[PDB]
Parts: sequence; C-alpha cells; structure tokens
Amino acid sequence: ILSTASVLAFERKLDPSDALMSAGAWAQRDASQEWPAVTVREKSVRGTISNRLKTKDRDPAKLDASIQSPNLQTVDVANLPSDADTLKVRFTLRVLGGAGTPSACNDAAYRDKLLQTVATYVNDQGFAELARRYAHNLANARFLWRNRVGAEAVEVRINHIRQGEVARAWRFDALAIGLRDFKADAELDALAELIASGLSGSGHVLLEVVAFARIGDGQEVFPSQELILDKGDKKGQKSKTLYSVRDAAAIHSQKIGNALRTIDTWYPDEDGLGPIAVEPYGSVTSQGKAYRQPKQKLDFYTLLDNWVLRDEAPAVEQQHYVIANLIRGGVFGEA
Amino acid sequence: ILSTASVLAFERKLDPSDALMSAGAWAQRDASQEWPAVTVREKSVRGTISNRLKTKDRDPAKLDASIQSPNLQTVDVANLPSDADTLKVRFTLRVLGGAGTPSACNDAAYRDKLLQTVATYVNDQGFAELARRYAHNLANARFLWRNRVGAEAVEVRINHIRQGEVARAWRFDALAIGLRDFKADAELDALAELIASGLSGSGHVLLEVVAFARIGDGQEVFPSQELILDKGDKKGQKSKTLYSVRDAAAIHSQKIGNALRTIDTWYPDEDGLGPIAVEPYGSVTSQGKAYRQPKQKLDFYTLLDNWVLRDEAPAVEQQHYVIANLIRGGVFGEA
Amino acid sequence: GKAYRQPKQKLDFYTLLDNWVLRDEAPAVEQQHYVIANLIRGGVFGEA
Amino acid sequence: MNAIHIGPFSITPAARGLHYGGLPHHQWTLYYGPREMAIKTLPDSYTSSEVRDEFSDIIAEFVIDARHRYAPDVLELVNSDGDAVLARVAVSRLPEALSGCIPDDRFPYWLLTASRPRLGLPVTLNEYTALAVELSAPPLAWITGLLPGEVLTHDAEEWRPPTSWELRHVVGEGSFTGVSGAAAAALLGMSATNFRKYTAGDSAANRQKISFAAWHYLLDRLGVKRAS
Amino acid sequence: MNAIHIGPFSITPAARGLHYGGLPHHQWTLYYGPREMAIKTLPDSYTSSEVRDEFSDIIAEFVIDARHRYAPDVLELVNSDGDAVLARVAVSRLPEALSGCIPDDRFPYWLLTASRPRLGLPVTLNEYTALAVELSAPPLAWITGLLPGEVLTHDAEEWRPPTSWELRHVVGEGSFTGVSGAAAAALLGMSATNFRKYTAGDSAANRQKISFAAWHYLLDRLGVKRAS
DNA sequence: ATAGCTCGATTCGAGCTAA
DNA sequence: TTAGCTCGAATCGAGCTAT
Repeated sequence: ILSTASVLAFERKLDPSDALMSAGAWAQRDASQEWPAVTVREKSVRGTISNRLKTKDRDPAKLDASIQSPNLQTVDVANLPSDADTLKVRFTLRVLGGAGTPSACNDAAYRDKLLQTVATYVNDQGFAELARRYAHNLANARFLWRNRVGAEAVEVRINHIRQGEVARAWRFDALAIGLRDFKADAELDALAELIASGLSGSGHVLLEVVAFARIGDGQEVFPSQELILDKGDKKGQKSKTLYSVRDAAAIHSQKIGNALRTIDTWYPDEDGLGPIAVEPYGSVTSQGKAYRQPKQKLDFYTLLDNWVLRDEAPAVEQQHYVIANLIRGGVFGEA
Repeated sequence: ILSTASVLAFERKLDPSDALMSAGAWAQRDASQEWPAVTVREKSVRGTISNRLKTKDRDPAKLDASIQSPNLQTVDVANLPSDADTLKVRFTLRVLGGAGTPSACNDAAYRDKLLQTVATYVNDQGFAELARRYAHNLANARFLWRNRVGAEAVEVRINHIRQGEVARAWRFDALAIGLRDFKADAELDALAELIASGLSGSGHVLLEVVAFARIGDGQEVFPSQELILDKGDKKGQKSKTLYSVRDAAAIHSQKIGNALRTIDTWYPDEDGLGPIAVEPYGSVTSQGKAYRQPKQKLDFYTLLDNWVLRDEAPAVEQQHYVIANLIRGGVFGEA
Repeated sequence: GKAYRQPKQKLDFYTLLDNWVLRDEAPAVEQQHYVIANLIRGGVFGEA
Repeated sequence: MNAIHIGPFSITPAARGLHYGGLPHHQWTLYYGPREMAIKTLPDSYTSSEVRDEFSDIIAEFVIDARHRYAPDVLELVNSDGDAVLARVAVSRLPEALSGCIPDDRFPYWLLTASRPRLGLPVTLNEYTALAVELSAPPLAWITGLLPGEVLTHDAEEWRPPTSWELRHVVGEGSFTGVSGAAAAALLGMSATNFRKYTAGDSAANRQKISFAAWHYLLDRLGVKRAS
Repeated sequence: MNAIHIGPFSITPAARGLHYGGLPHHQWTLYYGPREMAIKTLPDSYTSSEVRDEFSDIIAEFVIDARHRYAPDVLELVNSDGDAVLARVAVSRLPEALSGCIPDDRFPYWLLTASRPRLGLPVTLNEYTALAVELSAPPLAWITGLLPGEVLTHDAEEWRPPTSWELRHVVGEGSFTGVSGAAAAALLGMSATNFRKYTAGDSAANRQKISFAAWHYLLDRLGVKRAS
C-alpha cells in the first residue's frame, strides 16, 4: 500500500556560518579585511511604566508608586564607532547537494519512491528557480535583518572560494534588488547557476558573503539575541544579551539560513507580505500565524503525501515549495 | 553433544581512542601540531514546530498559539574559526591479536572447539581480507561522519608508531578512496598487511590516524553528542550537548570503531546499499532495518553455532563476517 | 514621580488608541498627535 | 521468576542471577514497551508483590509526568475587564475563531486561552455553552498523548487498529484507566473471552484486532476521547 | 407497480386496479411500519418519483409532529431575579438535584427548567457548564422517541439489537437523518456491503444484526444519542 | 444511492482450563 | 482478575451483480 515512513529525518543543504560584525568607513570597504570588530558592551537603561495595566494597576496611587520605583537593568548593546558609519557582516555559505535523500528512513520502499519523486522533479525542472530565489536573498541583505531597515546604501559582495581562493566574484547593490520581487539579472543568473550546481551535486561550491551597510556614525547595530537564565538581582538583571563568539558581535547561523530561506511566495494568502521562509505549516514568527494551514491542504506534509504515496503531483509552485522544504530539512515522519 | 557455552564475553580488537578534533588552515597542515583545539560553545536557538502534527494539533488555533509561543533552546555548537578552513581530527588505533580467544567462557570443550575453528580459519585464510577492508575505512575518512559530506578535500595520514616514533607514514586522498568499493592499492596493501600482522598477534601495531578536511571557513563541525537529562526549565532547556575531553571537541571512540567496522558487504540483501558495520543481526539504526535476520540462516549466532557445534562451515564471506564479529568483540552466548 | 495622562481621565495612550482604532472614535488632533508620537517612539504595547 | 506485567509496563528478570552479600539476587528491569526505564537488583526471596512495589514509585512518577505533559489546554471565560475568571473549561482542541485578543468593554464575556499569549473572541453565554459542549475534554484525555495519532483518528482510511500494547494502556488493572478487561467488555456489550482475545500476547494463536466502531466506543465509554 | 420504500415509510400499491373516469388507476397506501396513515387513488401514468412527491406532505407532517412531541427538555440559566434568560440548553435528562425553586438574591445564577412549575438548582458558571457538558442533547435527539427503549439503553444485558425497520429510522436516503448507507458505513469504518446486510429486509439469505458498540457509536456519530 | 449476492477469512459467544 | 484455548456460528471485506 506504500505507507509513509515513521522516521524521515533530513539533513539541511545551504549551510551558513555565524556572521561576524565589523565596522569601518565607506569608500575604504575595499580594504576592509582589517576592520575592527563590533564589540558587545554594557550600558544602563532606566525605564518607566510603559506596558498595559490589567484594570487593577490603573489606580493613580499604585501607578505613581510604580513610577517611584523604576526598573534598573543593564543591557548588552552593540554600536558602531563614532568615526565609522559602515557595518561589515561576513559569513560563509556551503551548498551541499543530495536534497531528496533522507538521512534516516524506516521504509525502503518509501525511500525509493521519494527518491524517484525528487529525481522526476529535478529532471523536469532542476534546482533553477529555487537557486535563483536563494541567490536573490543572497544578493539583497535579508540576512542583515534589522541593520538593513534604515541603511542608506547596502552593498553585498559574494565570492566563490574554490581552492581557498576567489574563483569568481560578485558585487551587488542590495537596495536596488528589493525584498519583494524575484526578477531576472545576468549576475543573479550566474549566481543562480552556481547555487544550482551546488544543489544538484555537480560540484563543491563555497560562497563567502560580505555585506556592507552605510548606517551612520555611532549608530546602533543589531546582532542576534541570546537567552537569559533570569536568576541574578533585579538591578543587575541583564535583560538583554547579545551574541558574540570572541569579543565580536555575531548573528546566529540559523538566522542567516532563515533569511536565505525566504523564497516562499506561493502560499495561499495574498502577496501583501511577500516572500516567507520555507517552513512546514508556513510559520511566520513575527505575524504569529501560519500561512499554508493543514486545513487548507497546502502545507508541506499533505503535499508530500499526495505527491509521493499516491502520485498526485501538485502545481509546479507547490513542487518548488516541497523541494525547498526538503532542502531546508527536518525531522519529518511520525515520532 | 557440545552445547554452546553460557558466557562468551569477547574483548574488543581494533581498540581506538577518542578522536580529538581541532582547526587550522590548509597547506599549513604539515605543521598542525600546535593548531588550536575546536571548542564547544553555546548558542541560543528559536524555532517553530516543523514536525508532523498528531491530527489533534492540526487545529489552526493550536498551531497559531504554538507559533506565538515558540520553543527556546540553548545548544552546544562546534564551529571552525573565522580564519581557519581545515579541521584536524586525530586518534590512535591499536591492533591486537588473539581474536578467537574469549575473555570468559563456561565450557572448556566449547572454547577448545572455537579456538580450533578460528585457528583453521586463520590457517586457511588469515586476516588478509578483513584487514584489507579495515585499512580502507581508515584510508577513507569514514570516522569523519558528518565532517566528510560536503568537505571539498579530505586527506588522512596514518603513521605506524614503533618505540614512540614513526616507523612508516601513509598519506591517502580520502575522497579518492570511496565509501563503497574495496579496490586494490599498493599503500593500502601495505597498511592492510600491517593491520593483518597486528590481528595475527605477530607484532605490536599502534597507528596514529590524522585527517584533514576542507569543511570551510568558519563552518560548523560535528562532534559526538551526549544524553540530555532534561532536569532544567523549558526555556534554557539545553537540548543538545557535545562531547569534549579537556575542552577540545571530540568524537566518541565507539563511533570511530563503528566507522572502521563498516566492512560487511556480505548481507543477503544487495550490497549496492553500501557496506554495513559488522554486528550480530546486521542492525542499522538509521534505516531501522535488520539485515542478516535470524529467520534467514545468515546471522552471526546461527553461523557460529553451525560452524563450531556441528562443523557446518559457511561460505568464506560469511566466515569473514563471523571472524569480524569475533574481532569487534561482544557479550555473546545465551543466559 | 507622577503620571500626567492617567488612565482614569481616559487620556493615556492605550485608551486613546483603542477608541481610535476599535470604536473609530477619533480623539482631538492633539491627542492623536500624542498617539502617533507614541507610535514613533516604539514600544512593547499589548498585554496578554 | 517470571515477568510481571503492569498495564503497558513489564518487569522482566535477568536469566542468570548473582549473589549480593550472601543471598541470591536477580536484576529486575522495568520497560515501557521498548523503553527501558529502570533496573533493580532484588533478592530471590521477594515475591511478585514486592518486586512490583519496588517499581511502583517509578510507575507513579511516569503517570504524573504523562498527566502533566499531555494535559488538555484550558479555555477561560472572563468578564470585560479580563481579570476575573468566571468559568474554566478544558478542551480537546481550540475553537477555529481564536485570534490574538485583549478583552474590551464592548462585550461583557470573553473566552480566552490559559496560555500566556492569550487567544480569544467575544462570546455569549449561549455560544460559550455550545463551544464547551462540543469541545470539552474527557477526564482521561491525557492518555491520548501516549497513543499514536493513527489509532486516535476518526478517518477510517487513515486508521490503524491498536496493538495489544496500545490496548493495555487503557484496559488492565495496571493500566491508566484502572478498569478491568471484563469491565471493558461489559462497556462494549462483548463477551469477556472475545475481549481477552484482543489483549492477547504475541505468544498466542488466537488474536483479534478491534474494529473502528468498537475501539472508538471504548474510548468514549472509558472517558479518553469523544466524551466531552 | 412497485412498493416505494422511503426510510421507515412504505407506499404499497393495491394488487387490483380501478378505472376512475376512463384512465387506469390504483390505490396507493402509505405505511409507517404496521401503521396505516393514508390511502390515495392514483393513476398508473405517474412515475415513482411523482407518487413520492404526492405522499411527501403527509410524511413531512409526520416528521414535524415527531420532532415537536419528542423535543428534549430545555433548561434555562437566569439571574438572581428569574426574569432574564441568560442562556438556554436542551438536555436529554434533567439534573439529579432539581427541586421546586424560585430564584432569590443570595445566589447570582440559577438553573431553572422551562416547564412552568420550574424546578431549579443554584449553580455557578463552572458547574453550569459542567452540567451542560454532561447533560446536553444532540440535534437529532427527537428520533429516540420513535425508537424502542430497549434498543437505546446503555445496559448490555437489557439491550436488544434494532431490526431493519428500526434501523431505517436513522440510516437511508429517506431516513430521519438523511444519511446514506455508504456514509453510515464510512462513519462506522466498515464496508458498505456489510451495512447493506444490516439494512437488508425480507432476504433471509445473508442478513446480519448490528452489535452494541456499533449501534451506539452510530447513534453517537449521526447525532441521535450520547452527544452531550 | 438502493438492493442483494457469494466466498473465504476473521470475528464472536459460551463453554472450558490455568493461575 | 489475568491469560489463554476449541468449536461451531455469525460476521466481515471485496469481489461481483441488479435497478
């Protein structure tokens, strides 16, 4: 009857590293190899009562008493130097290949059927649309999450590191290439073919991606935020902790991977939001909602079950979504 | 009637050490003795639910509430430095003699018959094919389990250590020697002869195995993982722990032994699925399938019983499998 | 150490925003200037 | 001696014994299906009751952790202020109209989740009564978290009959419901021998697989699913 | 011609005929089991779907009367005065602790009956929702008045399997629920060919009886009983 | 959707043992 | 209450039909 496998673990393609933040001045970014790193430091914040009150704390005496005892805490803060207006963020990306092959599979017949399904996809249309959209999210600085919202000029440089050396160099204007449209461009097409060769398994590709953002002198930059155990004293609370590896502000690799993953424009709801990350049940953390609900028969699992088990191939857009979710990887199958 | 003895404890031949894993740059890998160790650090991860729902969680409001309350974890993560692109993994291997001799037994007659059977095996065909296959799982960096999947270039260096100094050095291109075929090669033949002399008990063999791989600049490396006690909160859950010896990321010695143990290409299914580690009942945990089922007459216990008790010698491949199980050791015997 | 625009006199940011958006009761132009300034400063508005 | 079966659990002894002190001993290991839970070295002079009492605490903490892990999510009926809880209902699933909500004064009654980011909608007492009637959770709804989703589905084409081990979660005296097999057969209007044929071990020739309607009516009558 | 069977109804023709006017004519007799409701003389030129339409209004009146005379008892939730009805729920059985009551001020919520000698019980909202969940009535609970009390009982020793005619009340194209035999079989997770053996009549070869669990689960799924 | 069939396999009840 | 077991009888699924 060819039921689905209980264990369907997949390994991820498109492996990014931690993205390190350094700082410097515009028009000296061609010699940015020795730019000083952005350092996460401590500052003190004093806050008032600015949250909603539950109809019992709205008493004027209680509210004023809460004012007389403000919350004192220290926060991890990352800022550019006062003589530097450009933020440099550098990471390396490795594209593996072999997306349809699971890392663990209970059923051999289901494994073979899934391999035939993915091979039929690649033979019909290869990793060309998906790689083009991944190259688009590389060209624009979407991995530069909050450091791009107010940057005046953003430039992304992507190199192909073959034997430890730049075999091919790309330079992009990350603001001309927006965060909404997946258009066509010759350099975008070349990077798309490179990522396609990586995803197909034709050759080994390693991409060094460097983004420069002209934000301003001494302006705040935004690395990834860590978890606080919340055990110390209230005055030295450490309400905000920033991610660094060796005294250098950094962005988590999975955040970079999530920003590169933002290629899903095929979800049933409208195009007002634009692309979203290719996740099962189309989850967006900021909106707190799930596009591609399982009730709407457009999530990853129902589409994969219809495509593989019972040969109901969906539309080519949903096929792109399914293959991008297999590239994304995850612990599929019933636990 | 020569019944089977009630304890058959066997000591492990091919005893490896914990493989310590460190980082550096290619073409300085000859002077890699002072490379800094890869350290195990912690990062914070946030994600939404991407697993299959129980058909009870398919209600849209539950999914939206789970997205609005995402799970928070801190994980041990091992990375190369942002200035290093090569990972060096080093372990020492000991090849011991006296494979057929058990460490514990209840029956003098059974142990005499077993020793005679192993002796007539070694006389008819010594440890030549088995050591040939072992040399391969060392010449290909199969002990670099997930550190080999997308590595651009992998090489291994095996040094024969006699009186604490290198007696003979081997250098192999680990990507040239595949993970599937046991071909013939002169340096591989010499290493196989050395391992055969170690297994035969005719000499002391200690090998220093060093592997270098182009994972990438700052990319993630994969040491061995520990258990999670789950005795903490659900936000700082510590969902993943990695293995370290003295602050250097490391791989368990049993994982290395399994990696070198992957020589079984004689199971009744097709060998096009690849070699398997020699085990009783041919178990693969990732695939959840038992090759060499006891229902078929090709498992280790029935083969050992037929060969020894009633002199039903199997095919030379199946007796290679039996002697490989005797080399790997194990608590055999009934209870 | 005191709070002008108490929630009791219905001139705080939250009541004005709720009346303007939900009930469509637009406040005075000064009060909506204050509300938009509160939107400019940012915040973690919205309790459970 | 012999293996002790307590619902889904099994206490199997080691085949070979040992001597601790001057007295013979065997190691008794506790299982939950294939999951080994604990091992204890116990004297050979213990009876089955003492061996069971040795693992009763581990079984009890397993039961407590299973009740707290798979407890049904709770909906709360609040007033316009959103502070005072007027009624609490535990539901098997949430209403599909739940969105991010803070109660207003435009509506007197609001139904909200007990989860910290609260989801809700304005509700009347008639609508709240209807939702509580058609969404409530049975008192033993936590046992469904210990069962796979392919035995608890109402879709007959996606349904699989439960195994003997999955039956013993709810049918035995050492099970999580605490009813006997004869009581379970009386609930289904079935002979006790026919129902024992359902929970027969693998070392048996007469084994029967329970049907869709019988299994789901058993779950209804046991208070596990579809009982509100 | 042929005897038209519409669920529990059966329009059988007269064996002899007559000539009213000049056209051929036959006497068609509506039946509710062994009960005769109407005789209507009709031509032979009418099709079966037109005699069905001719007899449809009497069947509709019968269904209206059956739904009205077997409507479940309605409970009313009122304030501390008894004038305003905050919520009403139809129940299959009354609460155990009802006594003759007039609401007063010492309790804010009162659960009174809809019958004019109003029995009542002081409740809070949580206990009111518990009672509503426990005691609620399914939407098609009025069909239980047309069924014997020994086929609806939950006691297995006093339970009698429904006949084919009593089964046509709840399954069939012209049944009181309107669900087909295939849909009923899909609800029970069985084949339609086996359910047709349940609904088979006058064919003594291969006719089966429904079981306790299957019958009560079917009544659960159709919305007739056990849907509190 | 109604109405009914055959045929081999599975279930079912009421005896029984076994503890 | 657990844990089974025959033995004939009724039921179950999946093939076909008919109307």
